[PDB]
Amino acid sequence: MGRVRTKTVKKAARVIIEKYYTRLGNDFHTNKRVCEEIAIIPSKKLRNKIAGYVTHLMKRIQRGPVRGISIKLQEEERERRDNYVPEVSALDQEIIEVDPDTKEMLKLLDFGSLSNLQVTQPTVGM
Amino acid sequence: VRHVLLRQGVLGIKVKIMLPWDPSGKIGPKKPLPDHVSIVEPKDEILPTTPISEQK
Amino acid sequence: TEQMTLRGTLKGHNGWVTQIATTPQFPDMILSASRDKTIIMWKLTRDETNYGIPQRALRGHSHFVSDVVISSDGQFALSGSWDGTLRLWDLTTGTTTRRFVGHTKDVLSVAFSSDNRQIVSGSRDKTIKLWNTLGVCKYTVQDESHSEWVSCVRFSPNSSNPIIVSCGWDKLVKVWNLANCKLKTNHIGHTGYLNTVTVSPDGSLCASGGKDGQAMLWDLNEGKHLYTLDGGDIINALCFSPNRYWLCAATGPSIKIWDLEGKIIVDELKQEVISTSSKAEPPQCTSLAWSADGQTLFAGYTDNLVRVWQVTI
RNA sequence: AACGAGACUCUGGCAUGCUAACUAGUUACGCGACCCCCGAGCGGUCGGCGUCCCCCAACUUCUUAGAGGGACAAGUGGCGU
Ligand SMILES: [Mg+2]
Ligand SMILES: [Mg+2]
Ligand SMILES: [Mg+2]
Ligand SMILES: [Mg+2]
Ligand SMILES: [Mg+2]
Repeated sequence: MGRVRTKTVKKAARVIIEKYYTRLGNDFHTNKRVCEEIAIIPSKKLRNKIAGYVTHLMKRIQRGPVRGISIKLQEEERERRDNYVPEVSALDQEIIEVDPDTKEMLKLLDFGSLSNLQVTQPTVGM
Repeated sequence: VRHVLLRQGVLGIKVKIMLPWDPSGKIGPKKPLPDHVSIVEPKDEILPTTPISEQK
Repeated sequence: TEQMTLRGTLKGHNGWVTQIATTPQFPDMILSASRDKTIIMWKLTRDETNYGIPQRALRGHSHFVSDVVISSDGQFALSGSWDGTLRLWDLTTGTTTRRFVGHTKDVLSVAFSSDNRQIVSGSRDKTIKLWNTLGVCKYTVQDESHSEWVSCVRFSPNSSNPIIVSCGWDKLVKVWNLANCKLKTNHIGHTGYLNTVTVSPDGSLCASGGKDGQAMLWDLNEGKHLYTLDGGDIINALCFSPNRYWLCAATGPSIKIWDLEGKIIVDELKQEVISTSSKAEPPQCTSLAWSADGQTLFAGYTDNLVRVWQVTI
């Protein structure tokens, strides 16, 4: 048997999805026609294997993103999550409080407010 | 392949050339190499679309 | 509340069911085309034991059967196939009496004239073709036409002005003027390729759909986008009701029905829970066709079944 | 990035779908002829046997050989970071 697609079958199927993503549905016999229209595959046997990897990749891409294919419609949802996140309109705030040996680090840099104190358990970690 | 006679025996020559896929031409052959899939891609797809309806 | 309930299932096929046809002259007969190179004429014993039995199996084809439509009288069937041919059967014996040849590539759909004098088809060839019932090709619209697969064309049961509607993959709708075969008007929008288009019995609408997920309405003499209904995932095939002001759509796994007065869902027809371990658990619905009654619809799925749904109050 | 592997070329397996055939046929009857009742019948008619003779009959299942179609780990369930 074998059935380990060669790198010339796993590179067509990767370019095709990038260029034509909105045609390539999820069944095999329609993809076998779209692929025959868009590119020039000089054989029937090769055309079918390319169109058969396209379907695998399509089923996988209807989940999370795959690391060889950069499609337009799935960039923008990452671009969003980098532009901002649903969590906060405030900063994670300046109103935060700390403990000793830093009050004296500031006493030589001149701060005077919004802090706390607790002298830690009296020997190094255990 | 060819022969060459020199005053010390014979030499032989072998030459092989690979023709450069002349599409439809006469400089090389048609029908590119089998493992040569090639993808074509057009442009001008502007999606801006509200449902307008032209009339002829 | 007019609400649909699962009446029964039909079974016996061997591939996807892709089209269903019905005709008022015979209420017990139903025609279903499939993905196994054959079409089936059923015999509806409405007993709940099995709502039907396969009466006859028409054969002769080399590939998938994309479209099927019965004559106006209920004695001829016309079917169009991915092998690039149309066959005009004889629903008494079988015996395709006439066949049509010229499309270079897969015929995706066909339609019949209500006076049974003109035949139209569209194909992966990117061309509309009009024929006599003797199988001579009467006209080919290669110019003026879509630039991609002509996925579905329909005849308008209009009073007098003969016009045919077309929907393709270049995400356009095109209305035609018969007797001159020039494009009347276009209809633009529809981000995504188109799967179907269908007109109301009187003819004022074309409920079209496709990859957009939405069903758009259009006008047949005014020429405006009336409104959009938001459908969800994808729209396989659309159909208007015979006796009411309803539109039914086959979304991916389930059916949706809308009342056009106030543009609202009547219901979603689902199917039952299964323990399937996967994405796309549901077999998808492919094409659905109302009865002549208006009291039942059949819909064909991608698991070789045809399911029957009936209205109740 | 290149070669080898693979792709490729021939062949075997499937089409009652297409193209079309006295240098391949089949079915029919136009036949007719032979033979037996071998069965209704009588012996013809109803039938049975024919690589017996025909058709300017109908067709392509069998034969031949061309164009396309078909299979992709594609569907479903497990094991896989
Ligand atoms: Mg082989
Ligand atoms: Mg053979
Ligand atoms: Mg003989
Ligand atoms: Mg072949
Ligand atoms: Mg799996």
